[PDB]
Amino acid sequence: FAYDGLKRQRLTQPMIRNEKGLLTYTTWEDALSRVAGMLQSFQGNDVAAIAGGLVDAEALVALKDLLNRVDSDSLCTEEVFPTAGAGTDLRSNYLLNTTIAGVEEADVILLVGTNPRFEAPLFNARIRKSWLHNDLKVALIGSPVD
Amino acid sequence: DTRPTIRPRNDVVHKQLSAFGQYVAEILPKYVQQVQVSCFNELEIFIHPDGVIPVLTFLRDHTNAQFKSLADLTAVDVPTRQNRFEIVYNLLSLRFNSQIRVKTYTDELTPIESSVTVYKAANWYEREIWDMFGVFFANHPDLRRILTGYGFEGHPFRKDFPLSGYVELRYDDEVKRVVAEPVELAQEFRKFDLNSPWEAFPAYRQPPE
Amino acid sequence: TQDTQLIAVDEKLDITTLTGVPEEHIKTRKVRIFVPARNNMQSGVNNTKKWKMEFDTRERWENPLMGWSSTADPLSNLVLTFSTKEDAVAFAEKNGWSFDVEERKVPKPKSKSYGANFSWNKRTRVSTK
Amino acid sequence: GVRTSPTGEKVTHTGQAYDDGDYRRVRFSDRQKEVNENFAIDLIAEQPVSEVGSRVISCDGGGGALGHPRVYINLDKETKTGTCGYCGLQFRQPHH
Amino acid sequence: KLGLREIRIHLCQRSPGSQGVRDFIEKRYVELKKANPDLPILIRECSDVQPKLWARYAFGQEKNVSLNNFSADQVTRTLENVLSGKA
Amino acid sequence: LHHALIPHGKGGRSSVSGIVATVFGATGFLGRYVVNHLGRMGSQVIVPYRCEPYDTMHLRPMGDLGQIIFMEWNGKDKDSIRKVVEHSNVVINLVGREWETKNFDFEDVFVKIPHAIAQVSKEAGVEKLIHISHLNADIKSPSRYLRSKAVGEKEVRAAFPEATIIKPSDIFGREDRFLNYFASMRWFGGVPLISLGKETVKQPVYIVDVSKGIINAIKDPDAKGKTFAFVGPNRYLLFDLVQYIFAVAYRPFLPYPLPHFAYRWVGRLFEVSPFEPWTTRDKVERVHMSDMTLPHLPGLEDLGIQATPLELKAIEVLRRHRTYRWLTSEMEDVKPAKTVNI
Amino acid sequence: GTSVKPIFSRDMNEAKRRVRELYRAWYREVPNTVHLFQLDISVKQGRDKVREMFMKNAHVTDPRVVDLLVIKGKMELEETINVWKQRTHIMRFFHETEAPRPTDFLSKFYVGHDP
Amino acid sequence: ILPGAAYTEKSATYVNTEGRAQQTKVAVTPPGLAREDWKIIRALSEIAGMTLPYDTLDQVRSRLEEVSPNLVRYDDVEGANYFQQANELSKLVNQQLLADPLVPPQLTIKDFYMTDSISRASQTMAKCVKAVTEGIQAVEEPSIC
Ligand SMILES: NC(=O)C1=CN([C@@H]2O[C@H](COP(=O)(O)OP(=O)(O)OC[C@H]3O[C@@H](n4cnc5c(N)ncnc54)[C@H](OP(=O)(O)O)[C@@H]3O)[C@@H](O)[C@H]2O)C=CC1
Ligand SMILES: [Zn+2]
Repeated sequence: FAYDGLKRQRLTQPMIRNEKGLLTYTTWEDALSRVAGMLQSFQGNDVAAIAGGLVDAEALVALKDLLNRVDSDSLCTEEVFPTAGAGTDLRSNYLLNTTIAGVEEADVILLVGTNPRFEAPLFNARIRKSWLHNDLKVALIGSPVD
Repeated sequence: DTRPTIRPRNDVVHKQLSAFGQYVAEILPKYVQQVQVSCFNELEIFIHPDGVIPVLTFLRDHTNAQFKSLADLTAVDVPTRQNRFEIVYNLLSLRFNSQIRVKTYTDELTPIESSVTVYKAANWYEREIWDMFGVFFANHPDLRRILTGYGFEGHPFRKDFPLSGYVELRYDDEVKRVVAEPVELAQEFRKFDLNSPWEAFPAYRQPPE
Repeated sequence: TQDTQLIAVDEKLDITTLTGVPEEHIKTRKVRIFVPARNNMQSGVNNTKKWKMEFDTRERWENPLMGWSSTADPLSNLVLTFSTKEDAVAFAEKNGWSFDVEERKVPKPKSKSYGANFSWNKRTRVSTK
Repeated sequence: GVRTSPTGEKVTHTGQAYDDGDYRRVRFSDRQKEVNENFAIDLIAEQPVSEVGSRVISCDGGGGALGHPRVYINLDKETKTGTCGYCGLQFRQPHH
Repeated sequence: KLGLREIRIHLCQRSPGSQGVRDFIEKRYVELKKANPDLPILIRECSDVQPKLWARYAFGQEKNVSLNNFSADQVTRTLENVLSGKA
Repeated sequence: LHHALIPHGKGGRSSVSGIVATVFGATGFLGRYVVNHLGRMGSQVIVPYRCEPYDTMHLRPMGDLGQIIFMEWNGKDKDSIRKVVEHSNVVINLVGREWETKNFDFEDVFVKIPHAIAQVSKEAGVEKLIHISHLNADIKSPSRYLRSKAVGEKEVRAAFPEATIIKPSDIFGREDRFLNYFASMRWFGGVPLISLGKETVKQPVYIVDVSKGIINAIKDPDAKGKTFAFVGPNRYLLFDLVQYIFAVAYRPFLPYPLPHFAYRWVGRLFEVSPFEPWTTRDKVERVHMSDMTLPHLPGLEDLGIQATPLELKAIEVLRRHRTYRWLTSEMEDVKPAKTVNI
Repeated sequence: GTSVKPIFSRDMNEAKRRVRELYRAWYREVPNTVHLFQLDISVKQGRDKVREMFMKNAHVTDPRVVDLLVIKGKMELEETINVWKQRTHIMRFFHETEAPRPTDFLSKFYVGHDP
Repeated sequence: ILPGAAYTEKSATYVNTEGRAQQTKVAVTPPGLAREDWKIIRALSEIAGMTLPYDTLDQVRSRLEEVSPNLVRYDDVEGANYFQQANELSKLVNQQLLADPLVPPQLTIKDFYMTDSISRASQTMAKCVKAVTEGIQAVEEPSIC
């Protein structure tokens, strides 16, 4: 029940700031020219991009290449993951390695500081499914939740 | 009657048609691939595409067949098959008041010998199969578009062809002419997905593969 | 087989010039070979036994007069059916259409047992009927 | 009831009225915006709620074959009146 | 300045052609990261991938280097010139 | 842009373009052609008219159903213009008349009516107004047509500062009263050029070029306030132009020098007619003015449209005038009239 | 399997021969269309269009395909000869009323959401 | 405020938490003048001069393969390895745990609904948070029809 979210408060036409700083509708050409000029003038580490949460993968690589060509390696993300040590270098450091389907095989699960019921409802459903038949034992390290 | 709604079934006609199917199969084993009689007493002979001229001629000239009227000649396009085009001949014998079906197969770029020599009625029919589907019939007196407009690009009855086509017509005053433009419908054809997800007929249940 | 000086035409079959499809609608489109998923509203699988080929959805605007779903994509409501994946991809390559075939998902065979509803040691024992 | 939008366009029962800054209103000048004054939303409101003396009641819309398919409404909740889903007529138990 | 912006090692999991690369990433990697604890050395692996090395330089420049059938010492050597060839 | 003016579709008939426009005087020459282009891209046209609705029938089949809307309007009635331009992005002014009717002089249809159109369009809130004048527009030209056009241009510029002003030189087309005029001059004996027509230089522009220029100027975001001049690619000597016109028509050519005052008398005699005045004093004058070259003014090529030479699109105009004898001769049979270099 | 029936020609060279003679017929014809059909395009302006139509499907290499378009072009020539096509039918080859379409990515992005 | 395209209005690659990279297909076109995100970035790069190489969706997918070959193996879990190396690199910082308890940001149904932009802009999730927050009196309606 979130498809209605894609019917309200949408951005349809490009907006630019006018002489009062008020957002006004403009053609794609004007806004793209403004952004292109600002990218051309300011270069180096003064250029940055904070990728969102619902973005795709194609746009991420496009933005990464665009900001790399202006020598900007300040591509950040809203979420914070510990970059100390291996960080993103090793994939298994930031992956649910044994897959969602593997939950139905494990015998002991230790969830640390998580509420999978809301953070990942299908993952919690899989944990419950394994809990029913396989008699898997759960242990929580975070705050008590339902 | 015990079956006031079920259509009556005739078995004598079934036996006669099966006997004639075996007769035709024995007469021309070179081309007759498979013969079958439907439940509603219609006999179909599936032949190799090379047997178009011979088999028809036999069915037209044999004393025991005497099929001297090409009722209908058509094609059915099944994209999932290798040779998608499936040419169908419907013949009627006025002496034995019986209808027969001779069905052959052919892909997009394989020619079929024109049956105009045997059935002179086929001359127009063949053109239609050429125009609607694209099956080229060699040794034809004149192959041309028969239904589509002049300069049409494509074969409309092919499954891989939109029912609205690609080009619509209009009158342009700038050129004072009936010009052709890319198709653009005011209301798109609403494609209805009406198909029950529950198996209808247990008899025609394809075995799993 | 066919004794008419039967010629080797090894190079792959292509009727892109024999279909009448315009320039635009033959490479910028992307067909999709897939087995349709069962409608989760229902519980019948008779619609998940034939492969289907379809074309990417394009612009669908509103008619200014009445508000219809006007479109300019002829290959929008055209969906082909195929008995097997290989035949569907053969059709896609034959007509020169870019594809991306998805494998056929199959429901994994479960293990049902009425007795488990009334188990004595396990947690599958139901609390209601 | 049909009422007038600030531009001057009458709103239909579906709440449809072209915006002031909408060019489509050009179609209505020298013509009229065809609307139906008899609003079904209002017309069904003043129909009296029948005091049915049974737990459930069958409604066919009146006229048998002339009406809608016959449906049975359960009049058990005292806080609401059972309303037929086809014609909108209400029913109520006699004070339970 | 081409200050060795990023390294991307794309090795296959199972094929023997990437075997040497595996040995490298098995042993000669922890000390590599200890040497320069700023380099985004990427070890994004995939099935059926010829072992390759991408060296993204500054201003968006890349030079792919094949690592097919290389040894652990071979991969080590073919990488040391890359991170030592920049000032 | 409004929620319904966002461009949609692929430029076909049933595509939302966002060029909701009013074309005053659409029932005639370019007024038709412009609408066609406006109809082709899918723009809602609010074509006003004063003539019989039957004469607007050819206006009907160039727009998708619901796009083209016809309204009654009167030149001397501000309320009518306000009704027609109330909901429109652009207002194109194509009102004109080669003669002076009893109830409408040149000033009325080139100053008064454009003044009302521009003032009402500015009051309503339209964003573009494309006004059309003549290239040879001068406040001191003997013909009242060009003088009235000049004062009308000044007034329109004053009322609508950002109004695009387009000054076509001479439109030739299937119904042009410029090539058909010379072709029809065969009935009255020979063709009576003033001073043999060896001093007038004319630069004719194709009708399709002008209409496409109007459309591009509407689409161009920089045409506001500018004053374009739409001219053909070549400059023809008037005698050579008539030579080409009669060669493509294959009618006999009988040039005849004629004193200016006698031709003025002929123009008055033709003006007497209570119907379509075949020739007027203004008409015989204008065919004798040269096309004033204005290099400073921006041209069609700036809008992105290449002028089509008269030779390629002369067979369309004059194929009707040919008798049965040369009715099928090709376009390359007659060699292009020599042109004085620009 | 790899070897299948031929349509008319038994090699690419014979298919090119048929293409050559079809182009012969079209090139000889063109001015007759210009005059008879009362066309307004120049003679060369039709001959180059014949050339462009031939060059469009110049990438095909399956012989049977080449014979197929040889027959189709022969049919179009047949229609053009005995005034079976009309002025509008012939003029469709020169897409006149169609607005020019853009080729660069930037204009397509500016104009709509299409490939 | 260059308007982008949504997940229902684009064919794009998303990777779940297990590493599997799936792709969403276009169902509706972007509203108004909005366009695809990658197309917007590529057009901006062209305008600014530093034009990106990829000009089609397949080209962008090829570039994605160039950066990471496991972003194109659709519906294929590419198992990662080398946990020992990551652990060895991890045992160098010696960062000290704090005393604040590990409290998840969402601990009730009320926090589940309105999380992202689409959910926040939606109205049914507003009715849901209303239903869960105050009580049962906010969900009365004529459901007889
Ligand atoms: N070579 C040329 O002809 C050139 C012309 N122009 C200008 O282009 C414009 C259009 O030219 P063209 O289309 O050839 O002209 P036409 O005479 O063919 O058409 C003129 C249009 O103006 C309308 N009109 C004229 N007077 C009035 C009036 N008093 N009230 C209402 N409507 C009126 C006419 O209505 P109706 O049809 O009912 O009479 C018609 O729609 C004119 O301004 C003209 O001066 C500019 C450069 C060159
Ligand atoms: Zn009822």
